[PDB]
Amino acid sequence: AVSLDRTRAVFDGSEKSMTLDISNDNKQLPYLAQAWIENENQEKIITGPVIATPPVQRLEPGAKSMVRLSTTPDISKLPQDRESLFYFNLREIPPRSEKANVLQIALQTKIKLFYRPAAIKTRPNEVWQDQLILNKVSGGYRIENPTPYYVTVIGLGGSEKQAEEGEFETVMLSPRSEQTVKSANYNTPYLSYINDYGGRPVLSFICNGSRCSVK
Amino acid sequence: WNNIVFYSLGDVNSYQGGNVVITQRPQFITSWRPGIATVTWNQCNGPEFADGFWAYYREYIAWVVFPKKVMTQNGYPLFIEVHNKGSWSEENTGDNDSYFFLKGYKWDERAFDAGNLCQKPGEITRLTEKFDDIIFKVALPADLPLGDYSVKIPYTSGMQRHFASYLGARFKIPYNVAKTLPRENEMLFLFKNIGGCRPSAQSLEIKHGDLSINSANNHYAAQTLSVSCDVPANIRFMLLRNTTPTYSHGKKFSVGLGHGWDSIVSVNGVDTGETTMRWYKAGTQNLTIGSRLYGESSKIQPGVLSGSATLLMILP
Repeated sequence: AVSLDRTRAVFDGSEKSMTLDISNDNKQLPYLAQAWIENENQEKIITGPVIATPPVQRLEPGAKSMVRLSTTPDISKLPQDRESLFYFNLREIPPRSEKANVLQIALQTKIKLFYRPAAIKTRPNEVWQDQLILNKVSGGYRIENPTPYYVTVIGLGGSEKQAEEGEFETVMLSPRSEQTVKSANYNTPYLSYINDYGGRPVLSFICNGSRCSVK
Repeated sequence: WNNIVFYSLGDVNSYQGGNVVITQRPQFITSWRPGIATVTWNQCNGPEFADGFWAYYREYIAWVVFPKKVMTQNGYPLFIEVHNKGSWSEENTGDNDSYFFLKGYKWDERAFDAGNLCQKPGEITRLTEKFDDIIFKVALPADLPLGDYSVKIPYTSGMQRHFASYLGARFKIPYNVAKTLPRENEMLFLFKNIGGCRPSAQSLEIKHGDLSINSANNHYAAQTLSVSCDVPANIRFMLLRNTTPTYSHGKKFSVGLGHGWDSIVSVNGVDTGETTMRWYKAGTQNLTIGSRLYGESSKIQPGVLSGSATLLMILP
């Protein structure tokens, strides 16, 4: 039962690689940690601008280890004024089971991977990236994002409680996109992000006609 | 005659590890820095002072006695790990309490420089030699409380000196005594634990006892996984197919168990093979993986069944 260190991983364009910890939290058996990279279409990329090494490794029961996300110079074919999307997976391979009729299940994490160029390299401080522009239309809001960064909005509501607790189908907004989402009109709205570091903040808004900026 | 002297730099500084999940391991960097290093221990068995008349051989070695473990003021105990040591030589696995990093600068340097060969405790010199930074990455238990931390970590750091009469001088401070030296240099470490969810750490086998030949047609069994959590969280679960099934079920998810037998695998009562567990408030939640068997006499075959699946968690 190996697992990752973080929910989501941000690749710095300045740097050549990065290490992600894994750990075999099962202490009775050894496991193999298959690790790989996928493109924005969630397909495998084997020579791809980013690669993960090693593709497989034995973790002895209880043993913690790493994986290395890294670059190939076909990264220069990527756009440098905005993040590009990948996903880093990890699949546990169990010891083939003792002989009986048995269905064997295998956990696999699949986090997001953000190639972020050096040109758009964020402040060490959690930078805002708060510029967002909820526009009212029939059926709800249409959320603008003219930042050069990927942004997953996890909730929308009337208050900080509703955004935190209330049901909502999560949406990831590509950099420089506008997208319609279904929601009741709110006099004062509240959108809940997921920041680089992983925690879920809440932005609060001020609606001046159709356009609603943050407070 | 052999003569040993040590100085402790007593460096002070802080490092922001920033916001991390409980499973994430934050980091800090223990820089060696020049400064005014005070003597705190020595072993002298030769001339007190040095003059121009007679030569003597040298050996200078660095030291950083960094503690293996620390406990937060909250009372929870942190664990430290060596991410990147550098050209430093760690030289003591056997002892549990502290790491022992050291570096030999000089060895058999035949010098005539007159001055003090045994500065007694309380005296000082201006050390002006650089070394690599030693990086540390910290381990946090799941029970760590959420919020801001400020763990003050004491350590010793300093340059051992060895003036000698004999050629091929080889004298080093013992590890036991190195531990007892004043931990004059320590650097505060600040980090923030946002917290995060972690699934159950166990074998996921689902067992059916009897082959039963044909009779075990629609046999059922299932098993459950805990998924603990500190904060609010969405975890999209998706059963994935490894072993390709023999028969076809329309929108139901299926897996080949071999010998013309499938398992329609489900998760929280879902034949579709995808669910979503959500956390508004903290605490664990169970995830129930059904295996329903299925075969048909046309291709029923005697033999031991086994298949597999991959319950994929798409953490957004």
